[PDB]
Amino acid sequence: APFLNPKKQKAAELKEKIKISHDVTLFRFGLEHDEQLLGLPTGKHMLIRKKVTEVVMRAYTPTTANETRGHFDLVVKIYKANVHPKFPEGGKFSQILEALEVGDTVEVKGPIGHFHYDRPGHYKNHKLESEVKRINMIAGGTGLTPMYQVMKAILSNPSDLTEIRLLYANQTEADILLRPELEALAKSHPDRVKIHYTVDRPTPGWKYSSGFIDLDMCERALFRYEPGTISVLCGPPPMLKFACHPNLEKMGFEKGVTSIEF
Ligand SMILES: Cc1cc2nc3c(=O)[nH]c(=O)nc-3n(C[C@H](O)[C@H](O)[C@H](O)COP(=O)(O)OP(=O)(O)OC[C@H]3O[C@@H](n4cnc5c(N)ncnc54)[C@H](O)[C@@H]3O)c2cc1C
Repeated sequence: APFLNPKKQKAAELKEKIKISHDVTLFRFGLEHDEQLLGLPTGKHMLIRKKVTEVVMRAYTPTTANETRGHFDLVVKIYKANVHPKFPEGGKFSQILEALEVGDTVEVKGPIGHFHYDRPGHYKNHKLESEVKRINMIAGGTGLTPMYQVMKAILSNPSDLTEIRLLYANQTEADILLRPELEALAKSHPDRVKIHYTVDRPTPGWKYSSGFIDLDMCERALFRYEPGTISVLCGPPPMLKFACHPNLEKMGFEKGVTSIEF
């Protein structure tokens, strides 16, 4: 019996809270028992909530999935107060999570989502089903973890030959999430995945792209459309609508059919 039940809010207890960097924390939440299946299909996420002094809820794709029993890990960017001048109050739920102590609980509802990569080289999107050979992934900031979950499900499977191209955009090089992990995946599956990065404001020793995602960047980093090739996207709404879809549409993709948003 899996932990996730889409009809229920299920309590999960914080087991470990481990700093990845000054503003990125890994939260390790226990399931009902240490051998329990999470029950999160590839392509889906969860809603995590807590009642504080007001019920606050946000979507998260854990960096672990069904392969890890008894717990799930969340990698969370903490949007701290009095750091950014445009956002002096910071992020509501990421600070709630950061303030948690081991032993505190959150409520979890899931699985959530319309896209399901259900078996090697195959997916379901709402009511539509199809074989797939190549997947483009475009992520911005925290939009990375839905991509990371799919990349691991494909690359760690000894019977899946699906190829991947990731294009990951962030404001600064310091904002890139899971960079060592992404680099280690590209290093350990060199003929199956490529990863390309862009930052708004780069430093002199930067070996990748600068500025917003454009047609040239999409053509360098991603596959063009052919039957069997899809593009999946997760990031800030303006980035997707204005920088991604127009350029994928020029590369032969179709919004909602071959270009799918998480
Ligand atoms: C499918 C899915 C999966 C996700 N997975 C993850 C994941 O694994 N990890 C993760 O960290 N997030 C993930 N997110 C994002 C998550 O849902 C939240 O939006 C995020 O945690 C921020 O919420 P918040 O309550 O802290 O910020 P809010 O209070 O909702 O603030 C709104 C926005 O203000 C901006 N902002 C506020 N303060 C600052 C600041 N100090 N500096 C810069 N910008 C600021 C941010 O862009 C923020 O998103 C995912 C989202 C989706 C839809």
